[PDB]
Amino acid sequence: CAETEEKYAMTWSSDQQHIFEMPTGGAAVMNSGDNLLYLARKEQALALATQLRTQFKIQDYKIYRIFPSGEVQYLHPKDGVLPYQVNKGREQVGRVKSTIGKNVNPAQVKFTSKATYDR
Amino acid sequence: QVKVVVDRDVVPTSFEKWAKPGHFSRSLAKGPKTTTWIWNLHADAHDFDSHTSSLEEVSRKIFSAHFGQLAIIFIWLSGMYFHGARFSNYVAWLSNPTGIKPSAQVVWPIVGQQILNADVGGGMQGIQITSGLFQLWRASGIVNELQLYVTALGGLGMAGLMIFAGWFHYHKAAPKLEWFQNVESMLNHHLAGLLGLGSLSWAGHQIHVSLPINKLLDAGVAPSSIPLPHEFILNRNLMAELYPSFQQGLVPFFTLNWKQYSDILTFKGGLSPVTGGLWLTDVAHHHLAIAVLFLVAGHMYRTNWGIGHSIKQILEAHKGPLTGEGHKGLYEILTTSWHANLAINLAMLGSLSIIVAHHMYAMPPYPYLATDYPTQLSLFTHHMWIGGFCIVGAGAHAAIYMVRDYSPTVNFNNVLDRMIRHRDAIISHLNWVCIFLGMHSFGLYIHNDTMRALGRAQDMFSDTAIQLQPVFAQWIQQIHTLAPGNTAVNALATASYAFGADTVTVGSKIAMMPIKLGTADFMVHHIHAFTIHVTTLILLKGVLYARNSRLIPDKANLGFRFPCDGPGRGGTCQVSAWDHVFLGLFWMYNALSIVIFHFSWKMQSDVWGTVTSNGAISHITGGNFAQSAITINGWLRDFLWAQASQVIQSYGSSLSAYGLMFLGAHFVWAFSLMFLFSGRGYWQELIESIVWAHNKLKVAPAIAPRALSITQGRAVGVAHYLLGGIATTWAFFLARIIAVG
Amino acid sequence: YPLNPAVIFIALIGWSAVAAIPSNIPVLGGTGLTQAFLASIQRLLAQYPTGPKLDDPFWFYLIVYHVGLFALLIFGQIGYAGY
Amino acid sequence: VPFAPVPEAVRESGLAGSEAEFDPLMITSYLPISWMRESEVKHGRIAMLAFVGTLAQQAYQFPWYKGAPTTLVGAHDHFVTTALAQILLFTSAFEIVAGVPAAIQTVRGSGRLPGYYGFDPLGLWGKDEASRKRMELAEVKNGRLAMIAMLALWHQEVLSGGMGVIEQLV
Amino acid sequence: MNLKKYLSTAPVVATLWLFLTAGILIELNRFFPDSLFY
Amino acid sequence: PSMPFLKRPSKLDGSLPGGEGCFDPLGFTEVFSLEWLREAEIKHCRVAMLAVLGVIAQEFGTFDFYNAKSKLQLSPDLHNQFVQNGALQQILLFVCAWEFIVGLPALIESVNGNREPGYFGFDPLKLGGTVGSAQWKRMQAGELRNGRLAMIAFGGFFHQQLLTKQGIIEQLAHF
Amino acid sequence: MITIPYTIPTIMVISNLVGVAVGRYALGRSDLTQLIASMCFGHIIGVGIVLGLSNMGVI
Ligand code: CLA
Ligand code: CLA
Ligand code: CLA
Ligand SMILES: CC1=C(C/C=C(\C)CCC[C@H](C)CCC[C@H](C)CCCC(C)C)C(=O)c2ccccc2C1=O
Ligand SMILES: CCCCCCCCCCCCO[C@@H]1O[C@H](CO)[C@@H](O)[C@H](O)[C@H]1O
Repeated sequence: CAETEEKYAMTWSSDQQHIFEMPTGGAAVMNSGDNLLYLARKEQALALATQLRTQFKIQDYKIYRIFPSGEVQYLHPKDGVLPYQVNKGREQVGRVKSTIGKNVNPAQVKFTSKATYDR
Repeated sequence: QVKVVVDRDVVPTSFEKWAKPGHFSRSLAKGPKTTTWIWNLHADAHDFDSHTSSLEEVSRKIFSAHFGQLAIIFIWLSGMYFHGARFSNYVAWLSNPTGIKPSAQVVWPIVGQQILNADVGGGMQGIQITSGLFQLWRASGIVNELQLYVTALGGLGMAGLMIFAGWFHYHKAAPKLEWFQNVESMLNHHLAGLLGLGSLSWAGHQIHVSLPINKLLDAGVAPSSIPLPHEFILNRNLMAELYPSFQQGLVPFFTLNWKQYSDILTFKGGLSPVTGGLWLTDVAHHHLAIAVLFLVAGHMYRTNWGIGHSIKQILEAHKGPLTGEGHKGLYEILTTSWHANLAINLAMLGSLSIIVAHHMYAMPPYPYLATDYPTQLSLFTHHMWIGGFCIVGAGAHAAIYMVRDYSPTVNFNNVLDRMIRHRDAIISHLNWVCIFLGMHSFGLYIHNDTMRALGRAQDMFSDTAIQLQPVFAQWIQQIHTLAPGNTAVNALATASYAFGADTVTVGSKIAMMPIKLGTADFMVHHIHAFTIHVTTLILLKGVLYARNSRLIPDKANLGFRFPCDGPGRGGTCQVSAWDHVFLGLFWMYNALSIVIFHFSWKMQSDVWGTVTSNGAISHITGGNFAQSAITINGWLRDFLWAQASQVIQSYGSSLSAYGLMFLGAHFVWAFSLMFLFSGRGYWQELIESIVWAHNKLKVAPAIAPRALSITQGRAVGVAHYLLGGIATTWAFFLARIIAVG
Repeated sequence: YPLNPAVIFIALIGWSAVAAIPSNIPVLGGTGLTQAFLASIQRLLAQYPTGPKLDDPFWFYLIVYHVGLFALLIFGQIGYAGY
Repeated sequence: VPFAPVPEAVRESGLAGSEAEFDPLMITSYLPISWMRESEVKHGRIAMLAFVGTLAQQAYQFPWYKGAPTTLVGAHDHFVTTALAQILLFTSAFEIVAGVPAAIQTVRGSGRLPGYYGFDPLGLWGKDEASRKRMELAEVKNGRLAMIAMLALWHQEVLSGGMGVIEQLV
Repeated sequence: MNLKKYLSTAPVVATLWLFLTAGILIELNRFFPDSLFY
Repeated sequence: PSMPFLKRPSKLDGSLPGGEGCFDPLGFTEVFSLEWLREAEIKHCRVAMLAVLGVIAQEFGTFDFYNAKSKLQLSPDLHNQFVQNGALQQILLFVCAWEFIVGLPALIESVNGNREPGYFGFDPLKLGGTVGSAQWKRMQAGELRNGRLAMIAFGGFFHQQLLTKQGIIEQLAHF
Repeated sequence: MITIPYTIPTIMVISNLVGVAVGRYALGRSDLTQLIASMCFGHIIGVGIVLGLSNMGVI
């Protein structure tokens, strides 16, 4: 619950009082000026971001991740621009040099705490 | 307002687009690079809200398609009237119905299978009917073969009018959507015009055909001295002998001296003691009551004349406090989304078919219907099974509404989505009721199973042991005994002889016996409430979690027939609103399999059988229900081991085709499990390991041979689990009751 | 939300008095719907363990009186909807 | 206030013939007057030819198969089984291919006087004047007058003893 | 004109061939029934 | 109207050989495209002319050795005499050779619109078989009229059964 | 059905006039459909009163 799990409070603004759909379900009131929105998990929140962004303009939006210690986080975006768009600040992590075709065989990884792809 | 705007020359009628399979879907007109295009061609053959979002073009497509369905139904009934005409022993069956078993289909003589032609009497053989057509023809008054031929040819005539009507209403005169959203007129003509004039005109057929004919056949007249229904209307004199109120004409009707029509119409109830059917005076009077009552019912919808309701001003007026907005939006939901209409009409259609089954076993409405027990069984069972499947169609098309055609702007704070605000509190209490009824409907059977197996039969739930006499059903059945003197004042007998007086026998065959309900019948009703609540759990979980669950919060972005999301969330197989319908079909098989296993074994123990000298009694199993339904070894032994014995020894005889459709249906049932358990991640490179063996011999198929998809690879497991599972009980049941009754 | 928990007994006036004087004789009660009940509860009220399923006017006029009495008190709370 | 009725105004004057526009109940306001005018004329026809059908019901030379069923209901009791079902059939045959495209053509919205322009070896009817509409108006007045005469000749036997019409004055 | 293309598709020619060889089996098992030799 | 009738002025037709006019009071040419129907009209009127000349020629006394007539309908004396004879089979089957083989593709030619759907060629007559405009059309209307009169006339030659039970010549021998 | 003294058509025209008295209220326009609808309703009520009056007691 909220005293031990990371509540996700999504903060965003709009221009007109439209009506969207909650991920909990049903229609929501959608305060026109500015509205925050507590949720339960991140896929609900970015699924709501797809729910509103693919319909119309809801930019200047991001969930402040209420971790139960008390403070917030900020992820989508971080540099202010949309993630599949390309910004010159992001450092790529999570690559190897080639395809799966040069990944190591797991008998070369057996009895070691490695991966089947780090080489 | 009400006006009919019809497009003319909508679609040209060449065979050009038949040469383009998948012309209809721009997602599927690419052509098959894989074999999944073959099955997606058929899975998108009737996704009419997936061809184009334009509801005009959709609505033309469906409304023309209905005429194709009615064309197949008129080909079907014209088939039944012709197989009644040329092939049946119906003319000989009309002489002595209790001796001659009904047969229409006369099997062609190829190797062996000419032995399926059962010598059922009438001088002519063939495989025995269980559909009960001869009872509806004796009720409808069809005398000789001529009306069966002519009514068959009229069946083909109406089939031609429905093919030509559907072609005419898609191609060269097809309407606009403003015709279709004119729904107060649609109810206004279906309540009044369809059902009103249907029941009224059918009262015309029964009064001017069936009442003289089934008075003469009730008097035992051979089918040669019976005059045609023709000859009862040239003169009233042949009917004033039979019913002396026809002599007064319509004059006591227009003076409202309806006491005079006690000859034609009455309120007696019960059964005819001679034919074993309902009194057609009561049935014709009944269709008059539906006549005047539905013609009253049709005129409550304002169309052009400013007199009547609109559905909008009705649904707005119920602005209840605990719902907030009231029913605002449902007239815009049900006139813009077809799938929601299909959910309601399949729910009420299916539950009507179940109601049909329960009203046909206990008030057998056709003459000599309760005499031949297979037609009494299989018209309970068949209408119970389609009456099942249509409720799963409600649970599917409600979800197809919720995934595709849901829009929160029209649907904001009303009665609908305020459920979805607390769908955790809906499905959680269905979860509790399912566990509570499972314990208290099947834990009682494990209890009696153990206590009978542990020897201590003093601790069972029998009448001798700790009893569970159904209090409420016996009390209201006792009210139904006390109806026709006290409350049904102008009645004579009860609503049925499943309720009240001593049994009705026709030809030493028990037509209907008062059913006794003690401490085993109780627990099977809790089976039924249990497995009904589980299908309600899966088919409300399939709708309230259709659009946006809390597991997967974008299902409308994924669709209706999507298989899954992935191994994430620890695995999200089988999570779509379609997959709950996949589950509710298995629970449909469970729930109706124990409905008919309650029916066909309580009424082989408590109702059916023969009667002997001095009115003495004899059931088929011989009262072997309440001492044996309480357990499962009594159920499986004393029902599925013992009643199988006439299906299993059926070789060398005319019942051996059920001995083939029994084992082959065990095969199809067992063959579904291959599709249910495995998945295409096996079969795809099993198949591709065979594609190596075609690439070696240059027999590579140009359409690439994929395996099935996931949703097809489980939909086919349903459609074999049900075909094999249903045809097992089909062959078991008809081979059981044909072998005795 | 239930702002008006005013009166219940107006249904007991409203359902007994409309069902006492119409006898409509040849049914179970030769008297009215309620007179056949109040006479058939005072025979059983003084801690009588009887009243089986064949006790007609106790069970039948139990349910048929409660089903109109429930309906008229519910419609009495509908009698605080026009406010 | 169209010169027949009580002081109540009537909207309809749109090219029907018989310009009196007697509309107390305003069935014009819910049905097209080409349809209703074809019921005016078409019932008027049966009023005419059935009126003299009664005036020739007891008259000179017959088709000569009768002499017993000379009454009215007794004609309808004796002839339906054999001799009159084709009086029904040979006007159903004219009706489903003549009256069906006529009435459905006028309620569909075509431009035609509902008199269904037909055989005419007499009648002036070449000079487009008020004599043609005069024969329309006199035709429908003779139709409704013959029609009121058909409840006359119906109620000149029921509450009169089922006797002849011309001999009722004795 | 394009009906013969529809009568050249997979399921229709599947029925016009399995219907035909089906008739080969049935018409060859009415004329010579109970054929376990040869 | 262009019809010589009540009113439906040239719904689709009028140039076809109905010389007294275009009849069509019921909506068939409205939605059937009329070429199919023209082949049905002409083929029914040909086979009806053969039907009525068949009834007359059978009533004028010709049998090699068969059953005497007393009627030429009502199957187990006449029609189901020859079926159980195994006799009317082939005279149907050659019609199958006419219709399925050389009449069904011709009807296909009477769909694409290059047929003028009479016209199986067939003029074995010198001095009067004008293929052109005047005698061909005024004779095609004559085939059409005598064929239609053969259709109703064969209706009357069938349904004189109830108060007749006899032949047509013996219907003329009684009133 | 008897004449002017009290009979079954005597208790019908009162139902017809209270029916059209409803028709002055239930969207009480003075058109055709006030009579065709409302005389039909009072006709239904009159038929409910005639024979329901016939069964329980004197007609
Ligand atoms: C009183 C008139 C009337 C009648 C009898 C019907 C009857 C029917 N309608 Mg229907 N309908 C009507 C008015 C009427 N409709 C109107 C006014 C609308 C528009 C608001 C619709 C809109 C509508 C839709 C959208 C659909 C139907 C469907 C159906 C069929 C349900 C299947 C069934 O019960 O099979 C029983 C079958 C019969 C009892 C046979 C009935 C045939 C008789 C001759 C009556 C038909 C007369 C025909 C409607 C007149 C057309 C006029 C034209 C010829 C000039 C049934 C035939 C459904 C269907 O299956 O489509 C066809 C469907 O999807 N109707
Ligand atoms: C015979 C096999 C079997 C059994 C027993 C069940 C049982 C159940 N299914 Mg089910 N199911 C089955 C096959 C079976 N299923 C199959 C084949 C499918 C394929 C489609 C499904 C699909 C399905 C769905 C889709 C759902 C269920 C649900 C449920 C539960 C319903 C609630 C209930 O009845 O609780 C009562 C429990 C019983 C009657 C089981 C016996 C318990 C006995 C009486 C008492 C305990 C025994 C003993 C004392 C234990 C202590 C000793 C031990 C610890 C040593 C129930 C546990 C639903 C669910 O999640 O729950 C609501 C649900 O949504 N099932
Ligand atoms: C779920 C169905 C079910 C039921 C109802 C019973 C019932 C019974 N079994 Mg049993 N049994 C079952 C399943 C069931 N069994 C199964 C599935 C098995 C096999 C695993 C067995 C195996 C078994 C054996 C081997 C024996 C029994 C015996 C018994 C009897 C005594 C047990 C006892 O003391 O109860 C204990 C009851 C409780 C502790 C009460 C708890 C439940 C209460 C009533 C809930 C109330 C909540 C309340 C309504 C809340 C609302 C009010 C509140 C808000 C104020 C009793 C009749 C014994 C016997 O001799 O029979 C006579 C015995 O020897 N059973
Ligand atoms: C067996 C199996 C398959 C393989 C099924 C194969 C692909 C289909 C076999 C039947 C098809 C119809 C064969 C195609 C043959 C054509 C009909 C042509 C034959 C010629 C005539 C019969 C017309 C799956 O694709 C699958 C997918 C998901 C879960 C389980 C399973 C699964 O168990
Ligand atoms: C005070 C005089 C009252 C006259 C009563 C006459 C009653 C019947 C009214 C219609 C007359 C014809 O009667 C019909 O006869 C036919 C068959 O001839 C049948 O429909 C019925 O008997 C009557 O409707």
